[PDB]
Amino acid sequence: FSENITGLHLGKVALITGGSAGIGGQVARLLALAGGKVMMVARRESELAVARARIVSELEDIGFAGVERRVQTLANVDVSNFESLKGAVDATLKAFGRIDYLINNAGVAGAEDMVVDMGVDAWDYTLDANLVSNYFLMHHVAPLMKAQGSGYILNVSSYFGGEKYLAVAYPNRADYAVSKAGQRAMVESMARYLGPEVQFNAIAPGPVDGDRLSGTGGKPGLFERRGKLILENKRLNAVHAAAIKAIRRGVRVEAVLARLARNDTVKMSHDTNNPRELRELALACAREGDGTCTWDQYLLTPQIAAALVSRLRQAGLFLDAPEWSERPVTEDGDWLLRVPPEDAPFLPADKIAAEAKKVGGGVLSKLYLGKMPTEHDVAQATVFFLADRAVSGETFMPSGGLSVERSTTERELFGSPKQERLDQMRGKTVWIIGEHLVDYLAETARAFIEDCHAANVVLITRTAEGFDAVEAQLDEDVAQSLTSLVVSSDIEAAMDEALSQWGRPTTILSTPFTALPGKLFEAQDPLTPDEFREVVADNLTHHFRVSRRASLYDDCQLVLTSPDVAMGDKSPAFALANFIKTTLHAFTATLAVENERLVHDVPVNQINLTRRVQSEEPRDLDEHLEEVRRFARAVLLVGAPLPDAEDSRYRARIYRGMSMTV
Amino acid sequence: FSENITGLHLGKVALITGGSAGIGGQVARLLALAGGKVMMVARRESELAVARARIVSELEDIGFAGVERRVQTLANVDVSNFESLKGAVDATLKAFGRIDYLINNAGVAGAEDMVVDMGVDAWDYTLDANLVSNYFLMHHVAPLMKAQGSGYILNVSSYFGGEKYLAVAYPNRADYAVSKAGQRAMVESMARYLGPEVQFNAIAPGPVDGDRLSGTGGKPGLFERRGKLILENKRLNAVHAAAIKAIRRGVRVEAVLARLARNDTVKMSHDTNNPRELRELALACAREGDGTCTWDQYLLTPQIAAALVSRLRQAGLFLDAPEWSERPVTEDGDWLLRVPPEDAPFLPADKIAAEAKKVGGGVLSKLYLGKMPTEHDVAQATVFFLADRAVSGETFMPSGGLSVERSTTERELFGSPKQERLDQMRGKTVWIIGEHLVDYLAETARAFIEDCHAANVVLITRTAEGFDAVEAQLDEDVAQSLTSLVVSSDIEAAMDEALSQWGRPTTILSTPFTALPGKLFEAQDPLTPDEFREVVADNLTHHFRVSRRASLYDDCQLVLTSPDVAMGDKSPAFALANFIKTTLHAFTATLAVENERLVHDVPVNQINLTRRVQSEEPRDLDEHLEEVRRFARAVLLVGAPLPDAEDSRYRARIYRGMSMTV
Repeated sequence: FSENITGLHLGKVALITGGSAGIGGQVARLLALAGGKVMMVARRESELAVARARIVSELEDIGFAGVERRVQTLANVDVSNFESLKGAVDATLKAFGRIDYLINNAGVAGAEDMVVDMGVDAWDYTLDANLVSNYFLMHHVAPLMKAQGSGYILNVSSYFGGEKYLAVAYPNRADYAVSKAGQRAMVESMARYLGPEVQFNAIAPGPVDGDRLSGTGGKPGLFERRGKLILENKRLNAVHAAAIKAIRRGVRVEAVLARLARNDTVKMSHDTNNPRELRELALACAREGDGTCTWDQYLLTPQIAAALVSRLRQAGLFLDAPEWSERPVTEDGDWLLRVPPEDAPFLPADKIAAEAKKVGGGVLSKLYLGKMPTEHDVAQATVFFLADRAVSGETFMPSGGLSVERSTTERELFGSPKQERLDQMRGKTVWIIGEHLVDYLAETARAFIEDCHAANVVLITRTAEGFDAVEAQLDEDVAQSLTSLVVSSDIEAAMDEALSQWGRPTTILSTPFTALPGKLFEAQDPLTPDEFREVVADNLTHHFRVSRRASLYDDCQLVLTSPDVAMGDKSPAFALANFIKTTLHAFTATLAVENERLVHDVPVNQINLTRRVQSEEPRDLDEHLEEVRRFARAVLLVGAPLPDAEDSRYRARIYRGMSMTV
Repeated sequence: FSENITGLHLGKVALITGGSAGIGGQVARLLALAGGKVMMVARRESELAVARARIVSELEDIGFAGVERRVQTLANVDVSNFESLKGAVDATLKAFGRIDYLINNAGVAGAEDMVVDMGVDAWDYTLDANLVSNYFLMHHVAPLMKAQGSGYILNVSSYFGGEKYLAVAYPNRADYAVSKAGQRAMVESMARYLGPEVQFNAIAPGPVDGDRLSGTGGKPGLFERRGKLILENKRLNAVHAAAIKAIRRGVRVEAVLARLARNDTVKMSHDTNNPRELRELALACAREGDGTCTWDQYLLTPQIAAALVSRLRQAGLFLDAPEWSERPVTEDGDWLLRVPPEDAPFLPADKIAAEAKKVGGGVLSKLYLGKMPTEHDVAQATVFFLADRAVSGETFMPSGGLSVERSTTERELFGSPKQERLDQMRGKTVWIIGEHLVDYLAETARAFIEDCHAANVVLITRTAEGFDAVEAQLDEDVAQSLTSLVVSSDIEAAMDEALSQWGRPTTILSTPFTALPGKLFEAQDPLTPDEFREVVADNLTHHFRVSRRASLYDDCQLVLTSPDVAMGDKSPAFALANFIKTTLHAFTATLAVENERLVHDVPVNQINLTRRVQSEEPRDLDEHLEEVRRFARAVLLVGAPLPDAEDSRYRARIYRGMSMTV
């Protein structure tokens, strides 16, 4: 095979990110074997040098001439840094005088935390490395490709990013799932604008057989890694659930934490002045041991203990707690009166191996072709797809026929719920977060106050002016139930301040503060990579930042809103809104599954303000007012306290993680 | 080096149907150049010999040895002759000892008629040639491939068969669209059962640049072909619309036909004897001429006049017409008093050219890559895709980035219409067609009689026993409003009989008479091609046969039902149900568009009795009863008179061509 494809890519120049190892290294190798000139770029100098040297050795043996000039490298390329990526484009052009193929392969695993535990810096890094980087390179290379009359851009996405019209939950990996869904969503929404010259496609492999998956050197394989995190998250969730259940029954949070601080299951199981929830928790923990590990004798490690107090803090459960209300966040790891010894594992390796075999079997059982593709299999597929000249705007699936069955699909709304369900809102508080979507914010505030008899709508805005514009659209009597909170630092601070001032919300509606830009690849005024990074911040990170607090609130429903497009607009804003709708659905689907595992059980649903077909967008005032009314009906449908999940397995499922277009 | 890509297919054996010309011929050529062995099969020896000789010549040139034995042919192989397809499998095994790739390429354009004008024989010819032929070959080759441990089946579908979760209307081509959608739906629902050994994928090109599209000899190009059919259908629809509107005002059908038979635009324009609808039609036709063509002087050719009277007959409009009732169907083309002269064209060559430019321009404007792909471009893409080993269950799109925007996605139902809209059913007649789905037919009859106050539900069944079973589930008071009609010849005659006896229906619900088989590729007891053909007859043709009459009924709503799967079943019935759901959605989408062009304006919607995810199927009695009640609410949602397009453009679109799963 490897010596008999010299004709497939002869003279084509490729820039490949993450080109030192895995799929990227194999794609670099096979493009070179196929006659291509390759600039391989990566962070690690040594891996990259060894990889390129093996490729050049093979090119000699199949009798290419001039083999050193055919495969070039650039190390210390950090895809989270714009200046570093620009160096990769400059190096490709200096070496080869053009770029034919851009292969957006570099990727990080990301935070590997539940949304409620995930830092904003970790989230931002994942989105910067995995998604914004791809747009940065597209911005710089697409004009070069258009000017020469041809090019190909390929995004290396993941099965876990979902597929067109079908989102997929990836619990513990929301940052990763969003970044991968985004790489595909770019292909779906932007390929129109890269044509006619540039083909723009994705690949979406699932798990891939090689050193990284198997584990090499000292390193756990990926299923063993996932399994160990599953158990850590299970212990955190269990300790947290017991603490919350005790606090709901009216045990003081300081009493719960003083009792957890003793960190001794034996003593907690039977000591009668531990609340029932902590006794039940300690008994259950005491049955999970193997005779070597310590998690059967200690409830918590410092790391799980720190994550626990962060969850209690962010739910506002320390507001009235004298000590905990002012303790420095820096000390969240230091409050246990005893810690597991460092000479023994916390977790049992048998339970880790069983979690890993369940992950592994769960994938293997879903493959039509019965075995996971290798890195070489996926790279081979990639190099074959790169030779086609008729495909654009598609995602290829070199996964082994990976088939995860789910019904998390974009729905157009036409329907409603009972007046008895809406009447449960009477006297309650709701939060609406927004700025520019004044008609939608106003009609929703009106529906909650006038139709559902909510006592208080807290309108959280970027500016006083944004508040005034919505208030001006309400009747004076309805406006007396609207409260203003203007963001002064960040949205999480504003949500903490709303919770502190006016209490626990029943419904949180999250809308973007800013309208989408009306540009993308236009030579006169293109969307710059900094402006695209802002689009991601305003339309994806914003909802993550609201979600990570809202998911900690008992009896609250969370509603996320994707962007609108101004009536009569004919710009790429419509493409950008569909890009966000797809990418946010990965978030909504994943968070709906994580939240069902948390004691707070917060439902999350998405409402879309842009339709899939631009000609079906509202085209006159009657249609605009119809959509504004439909939007508020959709918010009530997923925002009002939900009917019984025990009622119906089918209906239970429809109200978690839906994406509904109005 | 330049053109060596043997590593791709060296030694791989392909059987290609329609392998002498177009894409098929270019796939044969490019597989051979990539080191593959090919059996090219087609009807004409002369064409096969030219194609084979050209390939063998190019192989000699680029330096292959033993080239004669690498490219073989078999003539008289026609996808409408299944015995000849089996011979092509035998020939491939005799020549090469094995088969690696089956390329299901051959196909026909089909009837090129609106559903209301299409014969059952023409429909069956298309589905047998384009879809059942592919299953026939899969049935024979899959066991060979499974036994050798590897293989690839590739169905050559069409963009106009749709894509996963998104149906596309293809008006005047419903037979073709269904066949192409079926090729894809087999890939989506059956790849699981061809794995792990066999990869099963499709390609879905749109229009392809070559001799067939351009046209050769004096043979019109495809766009010119389509343009002339558009004019002939426009004339038939306009004459039909005027006749129906005159009949709705109370002009006797006899009188309308006697005026049309004069077939003189200038006379019909001005004469006061003629109803206003015929005057307006005559005036409009008179303004359409070019000074050469005759369609401005004559309303009708014999062919269009035959199609017109067939539409009136099938609507029951001759029931009280003494002459026309009894006229033999043989004489439908003989009733005009004057016919256009043979020496001059009926249609204007210039308006055909304009419709052809409009069709062509429409396609071109939707191509991301700006240029229609050539046969060579599509064949090259196919040969690259066939080298991949990690993809199964997917449709590749080597179309030039063809993107037809539509919102025809499968939707899971949750919502309701106002009681006021259900109340318009009071006193009306509903037809329910079915046999095996007793619980669903019973709840639906009860919902129409008890909840909507329908006067009469005509239950059209295969047997008296099937009627008795539904009647047994109803309260005696409800059953008083249920009428039996047992099919004695065909469903179209049962519909004519029900219309004649009990009058025009407001709602027609079409359910299949037979349950799906519980088998597919199992070595012990596979689904035979003949049994697969009966699945197609029972679950696709059955609905076509109902639809071709229902679509001619004023103020009637049509509802098509896709198959259920018995609770607790674990067979391939579930795969067959999802295959039908996808394939019937192509019919539902296309018929919804055609029917809006007809004067009768009959809405059509689809309801699915099987979910996409097998774990989400009803598991117990409570879930079964919940689904039965939800099915009847879905039938009412799309079966009761819809609210005006004028009331809401968005709502009007939802309620036409939908696929709703309960």
